Amino acid sequence: MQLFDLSLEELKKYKPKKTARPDFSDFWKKSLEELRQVEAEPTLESYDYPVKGVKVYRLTYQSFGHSKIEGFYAVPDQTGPHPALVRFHGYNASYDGGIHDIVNWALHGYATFGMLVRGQGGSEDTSVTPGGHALGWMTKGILSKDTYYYRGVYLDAVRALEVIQSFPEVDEHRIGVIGGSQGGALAIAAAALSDIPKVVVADYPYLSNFERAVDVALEQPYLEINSYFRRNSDPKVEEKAFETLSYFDLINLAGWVKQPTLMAIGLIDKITPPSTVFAAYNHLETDKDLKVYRYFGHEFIPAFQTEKLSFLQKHLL
Amino acid sequence: QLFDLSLEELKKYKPKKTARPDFSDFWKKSLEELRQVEAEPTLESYDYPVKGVKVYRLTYQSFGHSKIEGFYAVPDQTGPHPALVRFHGYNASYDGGIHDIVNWALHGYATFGMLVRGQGGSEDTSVTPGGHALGWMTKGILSKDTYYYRGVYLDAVRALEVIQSFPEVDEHRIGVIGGSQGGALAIAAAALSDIPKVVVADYPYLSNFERAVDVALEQPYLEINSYFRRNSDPKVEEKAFETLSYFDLINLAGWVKQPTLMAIGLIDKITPPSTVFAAYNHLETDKDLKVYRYFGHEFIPAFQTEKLSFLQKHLL
Amino acid sequence: MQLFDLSLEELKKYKPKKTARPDFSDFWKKSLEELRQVEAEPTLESYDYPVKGVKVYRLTYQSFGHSKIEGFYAVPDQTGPHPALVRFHGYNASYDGGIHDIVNWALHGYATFGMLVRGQGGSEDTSVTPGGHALGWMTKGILSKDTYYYRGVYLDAVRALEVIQSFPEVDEHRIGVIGGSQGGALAIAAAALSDIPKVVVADYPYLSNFERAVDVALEQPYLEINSYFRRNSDPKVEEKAFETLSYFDLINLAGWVKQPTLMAIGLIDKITPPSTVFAAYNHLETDKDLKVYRYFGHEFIPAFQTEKLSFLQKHLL
Amino acid sequence: MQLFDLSLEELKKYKPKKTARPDFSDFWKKSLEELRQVEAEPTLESYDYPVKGVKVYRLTYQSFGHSKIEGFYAVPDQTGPHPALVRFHGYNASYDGGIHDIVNWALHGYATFGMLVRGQGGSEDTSVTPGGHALGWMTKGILSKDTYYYRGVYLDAVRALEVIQSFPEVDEHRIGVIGGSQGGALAIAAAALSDIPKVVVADYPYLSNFERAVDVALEQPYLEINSYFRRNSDPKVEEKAFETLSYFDLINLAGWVKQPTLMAIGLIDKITPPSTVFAAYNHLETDKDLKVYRYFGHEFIPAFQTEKLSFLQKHLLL
Amino acid sequence: MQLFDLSLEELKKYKPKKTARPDFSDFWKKSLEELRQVEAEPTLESYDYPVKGVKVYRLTYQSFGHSKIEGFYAVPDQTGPHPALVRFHGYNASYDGGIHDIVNWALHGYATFGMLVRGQGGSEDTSVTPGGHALGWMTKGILSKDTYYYRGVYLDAVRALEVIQSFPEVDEHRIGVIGGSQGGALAIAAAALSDIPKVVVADYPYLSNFERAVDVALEQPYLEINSYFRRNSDPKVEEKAFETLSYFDLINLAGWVKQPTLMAIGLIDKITPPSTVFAAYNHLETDKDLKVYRYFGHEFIPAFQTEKLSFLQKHLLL
Amino acid sequence: QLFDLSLEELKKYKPKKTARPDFSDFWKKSLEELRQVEAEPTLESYDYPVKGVKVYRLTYQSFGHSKIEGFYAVPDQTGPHPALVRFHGYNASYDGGIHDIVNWALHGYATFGMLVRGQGGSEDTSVTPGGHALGWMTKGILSKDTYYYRGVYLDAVRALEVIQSFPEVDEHRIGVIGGSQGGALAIAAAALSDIPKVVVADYPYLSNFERAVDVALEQPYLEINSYFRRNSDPKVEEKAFETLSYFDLINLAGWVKQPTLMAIGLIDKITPPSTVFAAYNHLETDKDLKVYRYFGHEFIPAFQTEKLSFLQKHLL
Ligand SMILES: O[C@@H]1[C@@H](O)[C@H](O)OC[C@H]1O
Ligand SMILES: O[C@@H]1[C@@H](O)[C@H](O)OC[C@H]1O
Ligand SMILES: O[C@@H]1[C@@H](O)[C@H](O)OC[C@H]1O
Ligand SMILES: [Cl-]
Ligand SMILES: [Cl-]
Ligand SMILES: [Cl-]
Ligand SMILES: [Cl-]
Ligand SMILES: [Cl-]
Ligand SMILES: [Cl-]
Ligand SMILES: [Cl-]
Ligand SMILES: [Cl-]
Ligand SMILES: [Cl-]
Repeated sequence: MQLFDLSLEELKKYKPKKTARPDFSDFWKKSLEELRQVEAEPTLESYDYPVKGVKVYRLTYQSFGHSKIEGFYAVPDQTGPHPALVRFHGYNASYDGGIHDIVNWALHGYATFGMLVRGQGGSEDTSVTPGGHALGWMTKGILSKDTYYYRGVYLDAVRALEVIQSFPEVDEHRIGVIGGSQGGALAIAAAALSDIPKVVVADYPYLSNFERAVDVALEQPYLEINSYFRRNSDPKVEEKAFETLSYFDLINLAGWVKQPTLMAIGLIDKITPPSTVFAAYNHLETDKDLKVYRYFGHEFIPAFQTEKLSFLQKHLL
Repeated sequence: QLFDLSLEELKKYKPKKTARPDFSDFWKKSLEELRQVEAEPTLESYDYPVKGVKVYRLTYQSFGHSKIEGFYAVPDQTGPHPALVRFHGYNASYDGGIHDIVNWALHGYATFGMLVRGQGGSEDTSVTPGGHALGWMTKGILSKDTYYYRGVYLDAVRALEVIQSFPEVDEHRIGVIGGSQGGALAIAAAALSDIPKVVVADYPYLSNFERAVDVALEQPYLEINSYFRRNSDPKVEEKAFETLSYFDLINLAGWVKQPTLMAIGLIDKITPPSTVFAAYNHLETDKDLKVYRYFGHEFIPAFQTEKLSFLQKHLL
Repeated sequence: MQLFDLSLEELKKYKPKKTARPDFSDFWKKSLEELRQVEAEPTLESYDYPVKGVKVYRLTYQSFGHSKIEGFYAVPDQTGPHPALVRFHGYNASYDGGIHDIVNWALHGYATFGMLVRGQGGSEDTSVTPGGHALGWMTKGILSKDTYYYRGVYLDAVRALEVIQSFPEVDEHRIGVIGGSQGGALAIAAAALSDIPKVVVADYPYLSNFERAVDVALEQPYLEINSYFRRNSDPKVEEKAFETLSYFDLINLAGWVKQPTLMAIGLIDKITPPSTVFAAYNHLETDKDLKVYRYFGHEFIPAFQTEKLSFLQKHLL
Repeated sequence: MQLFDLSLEELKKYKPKKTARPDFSDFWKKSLEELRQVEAEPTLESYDYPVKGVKVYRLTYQSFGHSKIEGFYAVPDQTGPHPALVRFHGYNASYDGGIHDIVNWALHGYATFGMLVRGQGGSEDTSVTPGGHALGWMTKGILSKDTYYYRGVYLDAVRALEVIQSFPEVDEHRIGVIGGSQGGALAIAAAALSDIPKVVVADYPYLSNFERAVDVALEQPYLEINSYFRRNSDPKVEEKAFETLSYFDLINLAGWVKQPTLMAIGLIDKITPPSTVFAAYNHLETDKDLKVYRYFGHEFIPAFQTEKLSFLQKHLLL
Repeated sequence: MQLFDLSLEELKKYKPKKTARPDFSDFWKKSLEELRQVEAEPTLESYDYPVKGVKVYRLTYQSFGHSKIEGFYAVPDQTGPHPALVRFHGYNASYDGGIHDIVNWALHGYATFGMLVRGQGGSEDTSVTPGGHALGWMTKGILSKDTYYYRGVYLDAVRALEVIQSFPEVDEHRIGVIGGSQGGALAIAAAALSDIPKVVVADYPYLSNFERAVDVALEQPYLEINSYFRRNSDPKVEEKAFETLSYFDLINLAGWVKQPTLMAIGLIDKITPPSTVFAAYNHLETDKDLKVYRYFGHEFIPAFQTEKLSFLQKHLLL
Repeated sequence: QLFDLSLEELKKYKPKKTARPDFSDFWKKSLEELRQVEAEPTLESYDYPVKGVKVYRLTYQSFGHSKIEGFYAVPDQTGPHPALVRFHGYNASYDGGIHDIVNWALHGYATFGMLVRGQGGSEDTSVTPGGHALGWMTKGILSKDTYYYRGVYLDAVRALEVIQSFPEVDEHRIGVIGGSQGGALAIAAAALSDIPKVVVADYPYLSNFERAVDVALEQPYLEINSYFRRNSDPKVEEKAFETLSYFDLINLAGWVKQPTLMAIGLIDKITPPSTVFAAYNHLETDKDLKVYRYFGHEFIPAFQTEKLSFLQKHLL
């Protein structure tokens, strides 16, 4: 592929005005309160996996809307407490719960839980579908911040941290949140809504600068929003949709992140355009660093893996 | 270009039903749960730049207490009028297909375009049991009780019950029509309800799943393939296909007693000819399948005439 | 896909200098005169169609070059006079004469005639092919305004209006011309050459700002011109071709339109680039309005249908 | 691209039943007669070209429907008579009259004329457009053999041979017709309608076995027919169309070819499917040979150029 | 994608006749002898990597043609001997030496060496380029088994095993060879030429049933061969090329494998078509098993990773 | 379609040279290593169905003792004849481009189509130091001494030395021509040898690398991008570009003193207009760049006339 978004020089300076409504923090305050009203009631069931030195489990817990969230949980097979990681998977990109990577994270020394995102890689989503929406999760319940798909997801992410930190074999002071694109977005959103995480690693975070994303993205899933408007021409629906999205946009959440953060971005990424990622990064006011990779897009970036491992090792291991 | 079975083979393609022993029992129970939900329909007039037709926004309660909607256009003249319940295609509803609904009314039919749950409109209260591929095709696929289309099919039946209750509607002249997903709902509705008089289905979807996933070259059948890629458990595949059989047209076709008109393009890559012939060949009723060599999953002009002529003859 | 032409802000101000030669109106004056010399001699043959309340016919008439033009003609089955519509189809986009849409227009209350464009959806084209040209109609007889394909077409469009208005069941004071792409172009061209039309509706009009179109378009049929030049490298051939096209370019004809006009444009339209459509719109000095649709391209735009029906209803019904 | 049509074993045996109507030869007899009624009145205008040893001209002549046909004509700059070639270009594939190739053919020793196909690479087409048709020339006037686009084209091809052979610097007994795709079809059609040509070279000939082509081709321009039917659903239109096409189908003309013929075909050709080309070849009853190239499609095949040059050299230059 | 090759029923029975020439084993006997003549002279240089419990090194050694082969070598940071793995990467698919995966393999308890294939993911290739060839490595030196690209590669693979087993911290009786596509092919080839490996894991092995692959494959890199023939039309070149390829074709090497073998194949794999993989599998006469995945292609198959980890654990780790 | 800098900008695009301080020293040493290899050319007649031309297989020894080949066609008449050394495009040589070589001879030019190492033919003895992206673009890219094109450029020069030594060849009327990669070799040959009288380069490749990798939308420039994806080490990228500068046309152009004719299509995605104008704008010699708005990386008929006319004027 090739360069397409703003020049690197412009990207570094790209910092769009926040779109957060006056009731932004109030919405998250209320949302967190509804989550708190749901007892976690976590369950742990051992799971066989052909690995030595790691114990794998299937973890489930109750979250927003009384939804049962799941994911594999791998723990180093040695005395703890262990530093932990809550890993979030990409949009519709979870295969068999990403169990093999979860196990490898545990082999690296981290008690790791790969929270499966509602209705995607796993987990239950009790939230009702208010009405029509484009193919996908991007616009489900988009006409209201209370019904929006990611409201439950973000909360599940926070609840995931609360459950993990409660584990006695987990060192609550050494918990990191990581993920790619959608996963990176959940990581950042979790760090913004909970102070449990110590550090944050986000690979080309998704759900960022929506109003620009729909005009710059050249591939799914941002375009699901575009597809949604094509099916609902009502001008008010568009205003409303973007109004809803602002409550979940990383450029509005970034400011709450106080944890050391490591981000990555490929300049030829057509799914999460550089501009939208730099936008999130430029709204972060915390110990941070953005690794830029000229020749990579929305994919695994080997050089960034080293960075990631090194960063987590330094702050947690 | 041509790709599925030859036309000669297609005419003879009739795969063994995959219906489980509790097939009709499942639908009997499902219809019963629907019956337990009062329709409580509502009608709100809706402005539209047309003369001779009155448009409304119709809503009603269905399975799972979901609120189903759709525009309802009625010829602006004394009834009773023959009616049509039109079903839209998969993720293919734009602005409720209001313009086509209105035109159907201009053709003389009191028409209701039922919006399919979470797609073109309507509420879907059914919970998402677990992970599934991007789309609706695999939502709740691990159980016939939780499967996406269970609610949809019931909404379709309820739509007919609501429409026929209207005094301006001639209950004896109600037809069900639709394209692909819409065609599948039409056929499924006729199989579960005797309210419809005739059925028109354009290259019906949700048919012969086990073959569709091996022949289709485009979405949305492949959503199932994507689902299995994400859940390699062999039991998950057995289960999924077990679930799908309760909604597969080749198992429902047999219950259709209404005159039925179908269409199929031989280069259709979304609803492969074989899967459509399969549904057609399982129908034991007054039927006819219009084959169009040079068309695919799209509007077929020649079939519109056929369609208008068929509906006119049985309803107008 | 995604945005690609000039920004919306720029589009609103895009008004390229007319390319009309000094003999512009003289060419059309002469052309109209040659048309006038051909007796219409229209014929009406009833045609069976499964519809109630509408009578369909096959209408044919003689036009420029003694070509026999055809098209279905649907009339509300009630006492007239009826408001009428001359509908023009898109480039190579006529299927079975667009009869189903013609009938629906009649059901909406309009005596409608879908003029089939020469050699495309129907009708005879007696104009000779002077020499080589690219695959398609875009460059047929392009080396001279007298031989150019659209000369006959535009005249057929005018003649269509003359024939329809002559019908006793047609209210000559309530005739509108409509069409999409090529059809929108014929609509606008007909209103510029004839004062018979009362109103004009054009969906992303084609044949506009050719010199820019060949540099911005990303799909057919504008690129047929590009293909033509690839096959005739002679620099003079290119000057000549554009010289010819200027006599049919909407930016040069728009100024003659005095009828209320309604236009539409999708910002991601790659066939008739937004710039070329805004160009035509910005050259119109009449009661006008351009509906912009951010998320649509060269296709049916539901929201615009309402606009269209509402516009025609207000001016004709 | 990859293999897709019938297996090579099947292709060699593929010989579809002729689709020629009972008035087939009568149609061509009448058609040739109408051509004969139009005086050629050829004209020759010298044309400058940066080459040594060759004289280039612009050649024009009157043909069917009084259409003015053109094309460059290159002649070796030495005393004749010279062996000649009438080269036909591919569908919508003529750039600047293919002048550079015409000149090279002359450098190879052949007085060469690249007849430009009506409305495509050049030449005038006076034939009227009866009615609607798909984008392209494939379906123009397809509802009647008298109005069909290629009627004039085929006749132009024959007239081209008559004009060329009349030239004193041309050895009428050493004239070959060559072409690729559409050009190969015109070559074969010209040899079938005129005995002027001595030999024939056709690269993956087009306009062959229409009824199958529309079901096997995966690219233009055969699919123009498919597009046409999509726009005219009337079943009678399809019967008529194929009726018309049969009068121009190579499988029905091949049998009249008596000249030595050399053909080529790439097995991954998606424009002129192998089956449709083998069909034309298998209907030829004359000194013939079909060069098969497994790894090539609808494109220039180097190995076949050698074959071609060698074949022409043997039958004409030699 | 979608199904396209032979049906599963046919695939299970697909076993093409070997194409090995009469001097097959003689060629490999001589080739191994030339390798033996090159002293390994391995070198080990520690390499920093952000991991705990594993020591990483850059390993290099001399192989066929005195080429210096490299790759990262990760070892569990605990007392050995350790079971080992020689991992081979896919065609042009090595990024930064696949170091992250090498380390993870070591975390699973395996002393792992990711041999970088000549000129691809790393390593030196001293073999000269005899002449023209298609873009890529597939046809380099294809006109002779002595000059063919993979001759050196296969030998590097065998040498890799010899070097690893010589390490004192490596349990020579618990060495496994694994790889995907090209990597799977090297794994199988190494087991066929060396008895050092105990078990073999090959994910949809490449370099198998060449003569069919070039007719079934729909993506690179098999088609490089097709591209090569397009550029060298000489019929003898094709005979020669396939003659050369037979000495490296898995269907001819499979028979020498005596080690327990685990293979995988996606039925919609367009790079290494199912038929070509079943062909290699059906030529294996040893403790074997082929995991078939209906919905996967040429990619990472999660279900097969479990199979793989479980298989290696059973035969090596525990 | 248009995509690079505007034509107005292209005419002014002249990027700073990237030549290292040892630029000419590298080429001086390189030419010296070539000189140390005796040409030892061989000529073997080759049958070809043509009249008036004699074809031969020509081979000679070059840098690294590599045996370079190519067909050589000579007008079958008394010489001396003007000559042409034709270079083929990247991976674009089929059967040695023999048919074109013959046609060039028919136009009156003793022509030799040098086959580029390992591509259209010829032997490449240069070792592969290490890993590199699929293709020749990055082979030995970590050092100017090992880089693929070092041998190629020298083979080009050696080709001229061999041809001019032929008695039937008029050493004062030798032109070098080629497209893209071939155009680049032509220009590089004219820069390193004064044997060529004139130069014709069709949209020359290997030009302004640092921009090419950011503007190109097709192969083979992107091979470099692929290389960096496989070797993330930042130093590897600095080194690679350091290597490439020794072969970049923007750094060699200045040495060209021969009349030069270039062509460029404005929609060329393989050799972007900017990279070609870059090479052109670095030429300080009798020159001319033919711009073709509607063409890309392909045969441009109009330019063929230009080309034939230019060569005729300077050589015939
Ligand atoms: O369904 C998957 C199962 O088959 C695999 O064994 O372990 C991971 C699960 O997600
Ligand atoms: O070049 C790579 C380096 O950047 C990475 O850090 O380690 C692996 C190497 O291959
Ligand atoms: O190998 C080729 C040969 O077969 C052909 O005849 O002439 C050109 C050569 O390159
Ligand atoms: Cl909603
Ligand atoms: Cl990407
Ligand atoms: Cl489920
Ligand atoms: Cl013209
Ligand atoms: Cl016709
Ligand atoms: Cl070789
Ligand atoms: Cl694949
Ligand atoms: Cl290197
Ligand atoms: Cl290009």
